[PDB]
Amino acid sequence: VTAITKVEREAVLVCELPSFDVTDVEFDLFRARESTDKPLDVAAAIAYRLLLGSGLPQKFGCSDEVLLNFILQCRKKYRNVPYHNFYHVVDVCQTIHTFLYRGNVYEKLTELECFVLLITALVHDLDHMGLNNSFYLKTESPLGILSSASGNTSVLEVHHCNLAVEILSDPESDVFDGLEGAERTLAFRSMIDCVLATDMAKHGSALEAFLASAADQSSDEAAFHRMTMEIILKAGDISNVTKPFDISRQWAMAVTEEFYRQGDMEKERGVEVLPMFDRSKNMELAKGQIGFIDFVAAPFFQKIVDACLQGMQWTVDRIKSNRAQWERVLETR
Ligand SMILES: COc1ccc(C2=NN(C(C)C)C(=O)[C@@H]3CC=CC[C@H]23)cc1-c1ccc(C(=O)NCC(N)=O)cc1
Ligand SMILES: [Mg+2]
Ligand SMILES: [Zn+2]
Repeated sequence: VTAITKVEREAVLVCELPSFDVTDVEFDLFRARESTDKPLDVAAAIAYRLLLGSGLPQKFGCSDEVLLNFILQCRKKYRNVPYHNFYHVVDVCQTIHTFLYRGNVYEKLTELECFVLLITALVHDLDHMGLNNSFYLKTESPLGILSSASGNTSVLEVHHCNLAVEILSDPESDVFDGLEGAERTLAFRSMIDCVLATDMAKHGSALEAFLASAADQSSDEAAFHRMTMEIILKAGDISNVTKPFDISRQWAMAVTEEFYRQGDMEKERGVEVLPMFDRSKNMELAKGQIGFIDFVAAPFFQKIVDACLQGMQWTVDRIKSNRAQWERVLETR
């Protein structure tokens, strides 16, 4: 794990993001990427500013330099894939910032927890190859075999956690080095728990757990906190449909392409290709986005908002508005 150079730090620090408010729910990462010929540095700068602007690293003894090293170490481990790249995790970081601070979810968590969530966003898809857990298992790839053998089906999530722990073990990039005892432990545990909860195989049960805790005035507090963290990283991870329509559409395109490439590699390898992943089948984003909205994102956001996260109402409003817009694309086709 090579250390970060002063030269690499400078390339981030020079980016100024004129005309961008990284704290805004309408912030546009795609327009930020286009704004320079160095989209990676700009994305790094966005994460840096989000973290410093929270006031949180300072409070837990994370210097400016260690924070930036950490960001750049994370960045080196994302690949050039259409969706699960560095821009996605910067997007999730930014989105989480909005849920905490514009949606007032910060009130439900300690400052450490807020800090951990922003950091965890940047590690939560480390080294993704554009292939989902299912691909590794169906193809009996080495990682799939290892996951089956060890009893943990969350092939990618365990891999992400491993690389996170790797980055944090170097003090130069240990954003948690200012912590000790129970706090350091809670930081690592909560980071790891959150990443493991982003496996969509566990979606229904994570949601049901959170909701049951939020309705229970005698829920154990520590447990409620943990679940709140998990639900917020999950929320960022499926937040593409809570964004302004053109931003939501660009995300859907990126993910769709990545799914299609997975289906291409499955074909070639003679394994089962699901309809969603199959180029030869679809010809329509609209129906896909509406289906994802109806079956996954709208019930999720409505339920967490109603249970507990009142300040995030806008998410439910934008889903509804985006869905109506996709219905217009159908109605006029
Ligand atoms: C912006 O849209 C999405 C946003 C997120 C996802 C995800 N969906 N899933 C599903 C298994 C639930 C993942 O696990 C991904 C990894 C972890 C978190 C959520 C991600 C999928 C879509 C999505 C992709 C394709 C379709 C679809 O039906 N497209 C087919 C087509 N139109 O060609 C629908 C939703
Ligand atoms: Mg993931
Ligand atoms: Zn993700």
